[PDB]
Amino acid sequence: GKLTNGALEASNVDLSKELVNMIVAQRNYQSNAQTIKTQDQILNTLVNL
Amino acid sequence: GKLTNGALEASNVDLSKELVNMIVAQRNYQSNAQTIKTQDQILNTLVNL
Repeated sequence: GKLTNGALEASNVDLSKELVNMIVAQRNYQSNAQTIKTQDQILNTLVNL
Repeated sequence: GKLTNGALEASNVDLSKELVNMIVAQRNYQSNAQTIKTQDQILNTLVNL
């Protein structure tokens, strides 16, 4: 492509998309943590027998 | 072209057209300001979710 003098190419990250993806990633992370918690409790109740 | 002595070539700006163009540019600038305000209030919704 051609070079444009006197100008700079800014970044291409969209902040709204990033925030929404952060929300979704937080939700997935919390779900996985809940799975870990469930397995830990299962091991605990198996041990307490 | 010919040169005329004892005279000066004045400016070629028309004040009425300049004032009307200033009015139009003012309105365009304010419209862009409203666009900026819209984007500002948009990111606010996400930042406060």
